[PDB]
Amino acid sequence: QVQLQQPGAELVMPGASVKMSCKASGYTFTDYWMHWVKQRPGQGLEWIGAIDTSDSYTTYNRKFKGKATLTVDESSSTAYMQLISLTSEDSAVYYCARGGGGNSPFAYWGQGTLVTVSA
Amino acid sequence: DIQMTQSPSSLSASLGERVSLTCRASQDIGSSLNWLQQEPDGTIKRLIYATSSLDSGVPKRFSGSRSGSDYSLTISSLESEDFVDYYCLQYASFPLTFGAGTKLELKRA
Amino acid sequence: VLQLKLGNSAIVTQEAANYCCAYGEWPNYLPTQPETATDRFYTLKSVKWETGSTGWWWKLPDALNNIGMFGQNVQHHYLYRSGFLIHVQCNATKFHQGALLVVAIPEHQRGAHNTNTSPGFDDIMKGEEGGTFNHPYVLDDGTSLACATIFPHQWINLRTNNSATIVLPWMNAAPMDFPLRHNQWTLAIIPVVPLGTRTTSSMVPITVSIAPMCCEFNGLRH
Amino acid sequence: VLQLKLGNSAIVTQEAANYCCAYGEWPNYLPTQPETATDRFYTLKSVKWETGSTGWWWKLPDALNNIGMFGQNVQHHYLYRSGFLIHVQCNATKFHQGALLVVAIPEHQRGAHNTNTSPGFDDIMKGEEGGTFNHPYVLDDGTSLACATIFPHQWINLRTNNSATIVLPWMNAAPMDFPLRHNQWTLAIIPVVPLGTRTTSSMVPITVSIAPMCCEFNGLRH
Amino acid sequence: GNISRYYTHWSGSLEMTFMFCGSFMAAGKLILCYTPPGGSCPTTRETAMLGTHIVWDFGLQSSVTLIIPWISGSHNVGYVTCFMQTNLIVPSESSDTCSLIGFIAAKDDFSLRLMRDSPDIG
Amino acid sequence: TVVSETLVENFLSRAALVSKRSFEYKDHTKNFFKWTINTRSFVQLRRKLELFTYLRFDAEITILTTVAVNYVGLPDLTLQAMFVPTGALTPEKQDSFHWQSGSNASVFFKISDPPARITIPFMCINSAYSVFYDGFAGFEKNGLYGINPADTIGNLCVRIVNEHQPVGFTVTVRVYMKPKHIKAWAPRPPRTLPYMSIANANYKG
Repeated sequence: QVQLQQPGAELVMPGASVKMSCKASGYTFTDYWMHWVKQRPGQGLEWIGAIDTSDSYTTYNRKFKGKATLTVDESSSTAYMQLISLTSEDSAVYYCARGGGGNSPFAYWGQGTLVTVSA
Repeated sequence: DIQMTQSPSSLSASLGERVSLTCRASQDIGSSLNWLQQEPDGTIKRLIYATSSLDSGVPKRFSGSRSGSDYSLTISSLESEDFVDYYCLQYASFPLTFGAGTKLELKRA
Repeated sequence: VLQLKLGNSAIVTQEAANYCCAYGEWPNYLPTQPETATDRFYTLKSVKWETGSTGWWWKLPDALNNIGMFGQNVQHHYLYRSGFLIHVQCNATKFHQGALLVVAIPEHQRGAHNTNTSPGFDDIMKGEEGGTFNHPYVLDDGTSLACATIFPHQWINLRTNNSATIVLPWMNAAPMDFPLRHNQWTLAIIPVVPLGTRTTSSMVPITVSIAPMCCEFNGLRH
Repeated sequence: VLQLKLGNSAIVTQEAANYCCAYGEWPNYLPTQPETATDRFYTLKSVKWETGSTGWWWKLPDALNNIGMFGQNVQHHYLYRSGFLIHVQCNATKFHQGALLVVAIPEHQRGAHNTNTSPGFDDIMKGEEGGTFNHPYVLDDGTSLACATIFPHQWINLRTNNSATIVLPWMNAAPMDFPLRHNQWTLAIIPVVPLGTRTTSSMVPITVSIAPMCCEFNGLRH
Repeated sequence: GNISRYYTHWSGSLEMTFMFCGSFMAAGKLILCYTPPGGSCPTTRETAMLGTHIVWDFGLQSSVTLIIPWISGSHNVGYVTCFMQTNLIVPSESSDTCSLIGFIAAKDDFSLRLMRDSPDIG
Repeated sequence: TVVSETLVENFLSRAALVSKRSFEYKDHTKNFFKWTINTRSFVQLRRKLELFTYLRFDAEITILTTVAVNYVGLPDLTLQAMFVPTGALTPEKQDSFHWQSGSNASVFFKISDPPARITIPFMCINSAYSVFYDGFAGFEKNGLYGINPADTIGNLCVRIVNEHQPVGFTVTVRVYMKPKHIKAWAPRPPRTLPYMSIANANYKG
């Protein structure tokens, strides 16, 4: 009934960075948070940021500050991820979670995308 | 950022032989913690949240306990599909951080 | 019309009389002083206030972390106790309508909507940039805006007075405090009544000035 | 700005000084009194004044026949003598132009156009609703409006003063009069200069207040 | 209100302050009336006039001072009626919609007693 | 229909239960509890104290002990209530000496007797307690938000003096706290929205 979908890979060269789609179904999208998790092939889990659905309020990491940009749409009940100036260093599998009032949990996850960049 | 120390980073065990993984935090996060199972195919699934509380649909073999300075994840009986990457996370305060992790191995010749 | 001259600078302001003293007291000295070094009003960046503006908040001394001469003494010394004189002047014509509530919230604990996760360091201390109200009706701390008038406040109405002057003494449990850690006061501008105009969208600028008057410093280092 | 407080109520008004006393006298007592019972200003229904508005008239006490507390004593007692303080305040912006002549006509005999038939009871006494000038140039009595200034009057100009205050003492041949029969005074607002505006049609409201100050009553019955 | 919910018996005189947040050129007048306990709530206008009332103008006074005489309650009495005296006159450049903000405070005779628990858990 | 009691001293001072715990005791062939005695747990006293910013008061702790039955009869146990002030590290090697150290204040009371009543003085570095603290814990630069290390009263530690008694009875302990000499500053707006967590001010709505 409830799941998350983020299919595709979308490999890209530097000079521009691809923007994620995260779509949710099975629950009211306006009443729940949206999170993001980055899985690096070097077994890094490093967390990206969280965005509120109602407001545009976001939270970003120190090392990821100024890079990641979060935006959501309540009309399509989806979530978007906007990066800038990706280089050959950044590669990973992107995830998007939900949360909620209690526990703000990770319980539901996506399939994941394969991002491989090269010069 | 508040760092989550997960040890040991690796272990080798056979079917059975219950083993608990202990995480330590430099600050007090309260009763708020989450455990995540990471499958080799790339799909992450939650297991244990808020200490004694567990997920509906996950078998009872997964359990947890707290000595009050530490957070422990106890598995009663292991299996062949129980080899994954376990991580302890603190959702009590931003930013959310991830632990070191442990890769379960099987004793062979 | 009346210019308020403090230090080597000054700003043209409305006639200042019977200014609001927070909790009926003024920032006296603790029973060197920066009446020269760091004195003059520090004008922050003018925010664009539109019809859909929820509000803005500047913690003290969060917006002052690095500002002019005062930005040096923040990380320079060990402790301080400082008063604040806040003058918020909003310039507009007689054809604009609206209301702005300038209130000082002592010891403001922020919060988040529909989650138990506590905000991080970058979310609390934003520096000079300042934040924006997520839900100004609940003040973001969980309380109600209707009873929020218990604090010191002044009313800016485009009819009567377009400016406001609030004086904040030193409010703390300790005689001195840490510059980069604890925020004693909070400055918040709450647009209870939104903007309205003949045109679909307009822009009303807001000027904010803060004077760290009658303060001290201890623990000289660096 | 100055509020005029009479009785248990009051109305925000312009500064009241050197008010017009009709024929240079004030309504003194005849050589119980309603300084409490029937005292406060009774505000009539606000009339919509447009470009093609000829005018309006309220006879005294025709509009007061049944109003608030005063409506009880009209049919209750046998005779009375009452003064009147009339304050007509017309609120408008600085972009509206026009002129309003507020004049009190003592002993006003109305008339009809091009007929010898005398008006009936419903045509003379209209109660609170009030009438409308058929031909305000001739005042409807056959006289001329040019020389109509001989009565007590004040000028309401959207430039100088937007309000007017006229005090009418007791004018009668007899010391007392009949409530439902004879009308001593008449209140008339004459728009000598019509309305004009950028838009084709606008609406300018007019507020009228009448205070039966310093009166008496006799012949208690019912 | 929030402090009185910790108590039961409350007796004292209240006060109401109204502020007009619209533009400077807004014309027109209003009416401000109070209803005594069991006071035959006004149908249109004149019924409200039989009690304490004041005519308030947008141009002259920008604020309202209203003293209400010593209500009472413990464990339909009062009311406040507001109507349109005349039309709202605003220029072409100003917006058509204005608003108001009501205020309430307590006088020096307001008294409280008999502490209890707040009915609102959250 | 139709200022003495309105004072702050009478308003904030009332007897309420800030801790409720019952340990299961049947056969052990341990038994103890410690808690930080904070006002953020009990929901009615929390919002009661959320009205004010800084508070100065002396906590008055009273321990009420009741024994239930899971006819034998109720024996009289001897209980020890020890207060551990802030700054005392707790390396618990139970069955040996920390509890009995003469530094910490302890009190002995039986089951049948007037309830043990002690008055904790005002222990702070600053002038008064901080209910609303804007900042972070200590200087860690990212240190915990919403918790001030400057104000911690301590932990209330209670155990039974006697050894294991062969009964299946469960001991219920109730701790009431009535503050005295209350001084208030900077009143704030009440919080209508429910409490999601006691660690911070987050709201749901």
